[PDB]
Amino acid sequence: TGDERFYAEHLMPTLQGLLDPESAHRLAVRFTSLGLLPRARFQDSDMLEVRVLGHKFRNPVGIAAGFDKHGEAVDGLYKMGFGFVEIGSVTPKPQEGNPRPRVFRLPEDQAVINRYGFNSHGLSVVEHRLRARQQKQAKLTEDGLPLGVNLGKNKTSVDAAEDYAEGVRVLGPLADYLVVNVSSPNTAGLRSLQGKAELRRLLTKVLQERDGLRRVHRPAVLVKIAPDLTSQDKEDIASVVKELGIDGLIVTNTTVSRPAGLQGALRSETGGLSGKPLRDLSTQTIREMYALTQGRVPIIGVGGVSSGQDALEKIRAGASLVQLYTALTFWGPPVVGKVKRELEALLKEQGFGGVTDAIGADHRR
Amino acid sequence: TGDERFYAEHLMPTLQGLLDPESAHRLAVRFTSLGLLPRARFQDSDMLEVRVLGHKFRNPVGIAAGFDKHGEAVDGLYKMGFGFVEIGSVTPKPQEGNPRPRVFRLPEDQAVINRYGFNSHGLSVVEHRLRARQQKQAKLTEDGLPLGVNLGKNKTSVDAAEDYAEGVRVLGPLADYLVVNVSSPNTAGLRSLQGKAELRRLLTKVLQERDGLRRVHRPAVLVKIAPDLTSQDKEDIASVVKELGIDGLIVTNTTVSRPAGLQGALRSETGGLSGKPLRDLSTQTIREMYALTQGRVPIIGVGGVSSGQDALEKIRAGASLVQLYTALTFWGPPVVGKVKRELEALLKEQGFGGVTDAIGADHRR
Ligand SMILES: Cc1cc2nc3c(=O)[nH]c(=O)nc-3n(C[C@H](O)[C@H](O)[C@H](O)COP(=O)(O)O)c2cc1C
Ligand SMILES: Cc1cc2nc3c(=O)[nH]c(=O)nc-3n(C[C@H](O)[C@H](O)[C@H](O)COP(=O)(O)O)c2cc1C
Ligand SMILES: CC[C@@H](C)c1ccc(-c2nc3ccc(Br)cc3c(C(=O)O)c2C)cc1
Ligand SMILES: CC[C@@H](C)c1ccc(-c2nc3ccc(Br)cc3c(C(=O)O)c2C)cc1
Ligand SMILES: CCCCCCCCCCC[N+](C)(C)[O-]
Ligand SMILES: CCCCCCCCCCC[N+](C)(C)[O-]
Ligand SMILES: O=C(O)c1cc(=O)[nH]c(=O)[nH]1
Ligand SMILES: O=C(O)c1cc(=O)[nH]c(=O)[nH]1
Repeated sequence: TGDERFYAEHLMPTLQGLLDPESAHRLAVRFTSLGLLPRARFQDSDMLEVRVLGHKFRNPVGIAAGFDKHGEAVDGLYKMGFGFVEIGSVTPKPQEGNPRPRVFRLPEDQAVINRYGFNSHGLSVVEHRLRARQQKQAKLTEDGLPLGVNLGKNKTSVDAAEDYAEGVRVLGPLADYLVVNVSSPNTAGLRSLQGKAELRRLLTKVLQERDGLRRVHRPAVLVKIAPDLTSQDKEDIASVVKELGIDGLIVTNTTVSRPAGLQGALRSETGGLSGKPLRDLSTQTIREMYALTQGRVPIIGVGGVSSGQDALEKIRAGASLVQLYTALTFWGPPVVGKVKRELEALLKEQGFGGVTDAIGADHRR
Repeated sequence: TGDERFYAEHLMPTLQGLLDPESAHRLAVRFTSLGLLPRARFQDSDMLEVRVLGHKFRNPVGIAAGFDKHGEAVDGLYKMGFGFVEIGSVTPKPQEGNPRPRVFRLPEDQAVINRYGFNSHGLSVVEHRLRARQQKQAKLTEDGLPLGVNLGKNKTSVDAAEDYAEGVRVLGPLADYLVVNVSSPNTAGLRSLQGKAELRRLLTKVLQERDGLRRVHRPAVLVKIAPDLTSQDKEDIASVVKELGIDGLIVTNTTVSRPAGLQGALRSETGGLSGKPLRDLSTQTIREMYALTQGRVPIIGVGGVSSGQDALEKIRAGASLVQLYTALTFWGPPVVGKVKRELEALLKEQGFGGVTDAIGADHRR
């Protein structure tokens, strides 16, 4: 907590004052991958353990996709205290993404707007990087620290479904779960894959490919959705998920909306908005998807989590696990232990024996 | 905290299971007014004290209008640990309000929908009730526990401005601050008084009447606004407030919106929605009004506050004081001490010397 205060009040604001956010991002990935951070002090208690998606998670707090896009910092992220790590999005071929600048801080809103556009080292590079530590990961996974891989589509792809199928074939065998990212606001036409008929065709193909993998190399498949869906869109997704036996949902990606009240000078930049202004939009989307799937489909809740209260609100709304990203950029590494310690305190205060007991609790009130 | 858990987990859910919400409301007012609650244990520290609106507030946590509509429970509310009490809305003549049922719980959303329609004992009854304890209130106020009076308009009023003027004349001399409630979603035509030209005419008249009161009986005047305003509406309110020297704003009343994701069976009932689903809508409205008024106009922040984090988010967005109501209905009296204790902890954790230092802090980031 002295550490928490030092990072939040001194170190992070200073780094943000010195570097543009993309440079700071690159440096953070480098520092994390070199293990230069001291190992997090918080010791995960048994009440934080969750069993879902065919795996044990030592704690329910993960790092969201987009921080480690290319799988370079996975071990340093576990060292920070994350219960699970998701890398990506990874596209089949390497691609540069959008021209710079393409990421913007909104400090007054504790938010970020990004339009990276799936900058990716590509499947082949990431495959080799993961293969180099594959057995180390197998041990981590067995110890309750799973790895997720988030798949995207190349900008010039003439067949979206084949892009995702290729990712299943190449990175599926290296992942505990795969995410079909059909919700980036930064690749033209992508979010239209959330529509009923596309989504059914796409996910049938993804699931066929996944089912074709050898048993020990067969990941769970999750779909990551936008916070900007119509009620019709959400009903349709819920129906397809149940029809096909999709293993879970990630709720939500960034928003293309700009909520009333944003103060940052850069609020009108094109891109997806993340952080505090997204928080309750995400929570409400979790609540809706949990109800539509009858609580039978595991949800990873993401968007604006920066405290134990934020985490518990998403868990009570229906999330089995949560992720954060934007909070790390403002508060630094100590935010992980902060969220975990506050979550444990609140679980006890509200009479929950553990995280598992709190999942979807608001729906039973 | 054992008390907190008993109320939240046992007592309150049991009362809610036994009584319709209007009956429970009536019983709560009666019990509070009889002092039947034990006096709250939390001792207000100096870091919670705020000086604003020409008064000292021992702590920044108030009870919002609509709980004690007729000024029957003011002393019992201070006993609960509220730093200030707001009664009302009070209409010039007595009126029954809407037919029953007119209030609805949404337990799955931690929300309420109400359409009371300004049920009021009227000015004359409330005047006598306040006069009976006027000197007791003068001492409370001097000790840092001010009283606000919220004014409404009768359903059949042929002249809204004169309704508010009458309230200023009759209850102004008994109040530390008055609130011109132009934001009830439950009286036809009322919210149109938020428009620039009406509002200017109305508030000029209110301020003239207030200025006509003797110095020691001259209250601050605040305007309470909706969370459903357009950007144009908010710009216009900010402009009128500065043009006329209005003393403060109360942000916000209940919403006529129904955010995506509401789960309660009663979500489609007509009325204003309060509680958790309103929280971030309110916070964003505070953020916007603070910026539009350059931080020079005190804001009382209200909508979905049930924790110290909720309170601090509104303070950092620009609120000098906060109020709650809906949280009390789910968590009971211990929620007041809970909010205060958590707020104090968070202020220390974030390096604020006191509440005053945190006011509008997000705008300086
Ligand atoms: C800079 C940045 C890059 C991102 N890249 C990706 C990505 O490649 N794939 C993806 O599925 N989500 C991506 N996201 C979205 C996050 O995974 C997460 O859904 C979103 O930011 C909400 O969480 P937060 O508010 O905690 O940041 C990115 C977010 C940010 C801020
Ligand atoms: C049952 C009920 C009655 C209310 N009556 C009034 C009222 O008479 N005047 C008023 O200005 N606001 C009234 N409100 C609004 C509250 O003062 C407050 O602005 C709103 O409920 C948001 O706060 P909360 O989420 O903490 O309840 C009422 C709210 C509720 C739930
Ligand atoms: C790994 C070192 C710690 C101290 C660290 C953590 C996060 C950051 C950081 N990461 C970002 C990632 C993505 C984006 Br977009 C922005 C950042 C920023 C930033 O806001 O500049 C920071 C500081 C920098 C350093
Ligand atoms: C004053 C006694 C304490 C224990 C108490 C506090 C609040 C309530 C209460 N107040 C309400 C006020 C307005 C509305 Br609308 C509803 C309530 C409810 C309720 O949800 O039924 C309660 C329980 C009941 C008892
Ligand atoms: C036309 C060239 C396409 C190759 C794309 C390059 C890989 C993506 C760039 C990510 C940034 N990087 C970490 C390499 O510096
Ligand atoms: C036509 C009769 C108008 C008189 C209105 C009565 C006062 C408002 C009712 C509030 C409920 N009460 C607390 C009295 O039971
Ligand atoms: O690469 C990006 O632009 C990106 C992808 C994504 O899924 N979400 C996001 O906010 N940005
Ligand atoms: O009496 C009511 O109906 C009422 C008034 C008000 O200002 N706000 C509200 O939600 N209800």
